[PDB]
Amino acid sequence: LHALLRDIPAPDAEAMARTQQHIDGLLKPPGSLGRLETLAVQLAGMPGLNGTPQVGEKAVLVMCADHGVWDEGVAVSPKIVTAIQAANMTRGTTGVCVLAAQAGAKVHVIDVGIDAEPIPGVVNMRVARGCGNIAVGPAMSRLQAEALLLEVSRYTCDLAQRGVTLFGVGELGMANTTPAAAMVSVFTGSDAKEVVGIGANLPPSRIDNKVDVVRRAIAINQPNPRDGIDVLSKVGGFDLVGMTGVMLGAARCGLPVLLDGFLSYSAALAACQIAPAVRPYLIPSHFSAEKGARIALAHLSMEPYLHMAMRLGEGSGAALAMPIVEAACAMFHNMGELAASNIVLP
Amino acid sequence: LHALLRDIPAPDAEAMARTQQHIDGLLKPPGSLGRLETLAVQLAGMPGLNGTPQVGEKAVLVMCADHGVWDEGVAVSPKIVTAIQAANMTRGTTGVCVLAAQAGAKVHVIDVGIDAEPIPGVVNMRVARGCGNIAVGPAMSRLQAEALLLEVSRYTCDLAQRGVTLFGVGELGMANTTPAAAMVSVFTGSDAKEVVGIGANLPPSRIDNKVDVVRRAIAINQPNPRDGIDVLSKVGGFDLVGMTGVMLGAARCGLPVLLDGFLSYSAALAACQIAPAVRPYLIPSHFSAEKGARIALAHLSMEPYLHMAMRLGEGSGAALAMPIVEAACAMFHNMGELAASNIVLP
Ligand SMILES: Cc1ccc2nc[nH]c2c1
Ligand SMILES: Cc1ccc2nc[nH]c2c1
Repeated sequence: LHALLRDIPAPDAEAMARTQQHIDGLLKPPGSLGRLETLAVQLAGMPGLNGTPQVGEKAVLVMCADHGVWDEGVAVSPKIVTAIQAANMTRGTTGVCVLAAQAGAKVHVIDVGIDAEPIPGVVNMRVARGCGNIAVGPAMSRLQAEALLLEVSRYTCDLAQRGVTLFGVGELGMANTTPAAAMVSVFTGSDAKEVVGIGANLPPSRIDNKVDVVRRAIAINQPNPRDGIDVLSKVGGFDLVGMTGVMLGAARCGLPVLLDGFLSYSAALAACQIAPAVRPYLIPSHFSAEKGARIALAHLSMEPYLHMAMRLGEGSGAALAMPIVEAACAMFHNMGELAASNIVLP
Repeated sequence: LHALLRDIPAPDAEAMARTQQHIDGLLKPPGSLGRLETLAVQLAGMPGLNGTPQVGEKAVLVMCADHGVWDEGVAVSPKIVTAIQAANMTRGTTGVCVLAAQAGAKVHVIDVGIDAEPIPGVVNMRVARGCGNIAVGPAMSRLQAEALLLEVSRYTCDLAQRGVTLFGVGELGMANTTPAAAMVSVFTGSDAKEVVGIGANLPPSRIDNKVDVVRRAIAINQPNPRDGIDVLSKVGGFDLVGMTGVMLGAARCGLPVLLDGFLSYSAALAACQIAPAVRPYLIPSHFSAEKGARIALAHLSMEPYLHMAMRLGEGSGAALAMPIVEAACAMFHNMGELAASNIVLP
């Protein structure tokens, strides 16, 4: 694991200099394509991309798991929805499935801790039948967290071998916005009330209780903010852990990952805390309608491309952003050159 | 023309009610897909769409023309760039071309007033060789404006006959951000300085002069804000006029149009002033990096989906947003249903 972390490659500045120059010569006023240019320069620096902005195959990894905290009444969705939806992920009827297909990406459903029988068709990396209720103790053990990080990481980089060049990350776990909020609060030093949202339509009345849960989780566990794994194991979740795993895996493989929503921002913070080297591989998608979103993105120093007021999860925002990445590539590769048109701009 | 305006159909509320209900039953917490849902409900109400959110063929109309105001030193790009780029539009090497292809849309280059010889391959609807310099008089005559509105309008709805269901609008005209700013200032009642931008990289020193030009244009012409055609003819342009034309055409045809940037917002204001019935057909794309953007969108009451810091024009932002529209459709049509999974949410 430390090995893994050790080997995360830094970006290729040489590739980035060549990209920039090229982009500057395209048929447009310099800098006119704004974020599209920056994006392209960012991809170019990703070692696994071969010195240029490009997109081969695409995949969205969906980490599924249940949470003990569901019993604290923080979620209106019935527990079994995790297991149900997970199965749906197999039939292509879910939102992430629909959007991935539209983007030509492949969805990978991973079971990291669903509280149900195993689902045929689902990748099994099950840690247990739901994680511990963070309200009265840790979600899991440190060893448990590390091992999953390792396993998901590997799975991730291995796909790289089969031609995947772009990952999208997502989750599925009833009541997951709770642990997500606790993480945010902890890494960010933000009070709970400031980052606790409605999740999957929690009624306004029920909020107060959700905030108390978060605070409790924290007081009880005393997670160390300077220790991302510590945080994850204590007030996180199997699914949060898996997401971070993808992030570490793609980074090690030198490839880009598209974040999703608030849950993903949560995992991102943890990943960045664990290995800052991860940062440059990360790519925001949309701006989640979850209350704690601005705080979280600020700490990440990220500005999403899309403003859709989405809050479904599953990696749906991720899938939605993929075309944007392809855009930047197309731009880089297919546009004509100023010089070639005898056009001179000051 | 008044006929045309007369016949713009109102949206279909019955279709919209059925869409909403359907969306509410999909495999997700209600309202979770946010703006994606709203978008879909909006399409459903468009008569030319056949009571459902759908996308057949796609086209981006690019209105090209030169401006007399270029001689006021408001633009660093050489005049001939309009003619050059227009020709490039024919070879598929431009930014809009690259992005449209990525979206599977077809680009239509229309010459409405380029100051050059005719370009083979370019649709000719040339009013003249550049419009009048708004700084010392009107850009054109009212009759000239009306006729073009008519002609572009028709061209537009006619494409509808060949299976086009989604339009994207764009322009090409060196120095066009000037007339665009004047329009904004006029419809919005905003002072010039507040809405005048750097355009295609105008140096910071040169700004002051750009603002004076705008003010002059206004003082001299005295365009009536309550009369969109009046405004267009006076301090607008052939290209601004054409854009508005597309808008009126698609609306009459009962179809959706994706806006582009600041120039497009300009034309939009004019269209809405001319026929409010147009509004509901309009669909924002991105949030232009041009200074006058927020003011303009506020008056339009629109919130772009994309934040890319783009400022190239050509309808590039429009093309970029097309997949989003397809997303909403896919969502509507391909997602599974809650009931079907025996899932009950409060
Ligand atoms: C090169 C160049 C300059 C200005 C432009 N405006 C739209 N496309 C452009 C291309
Ligand atoms: C039905 C349902 C409820 C919660 C969800 N979170 C992600 N997908 C979901 C689907």
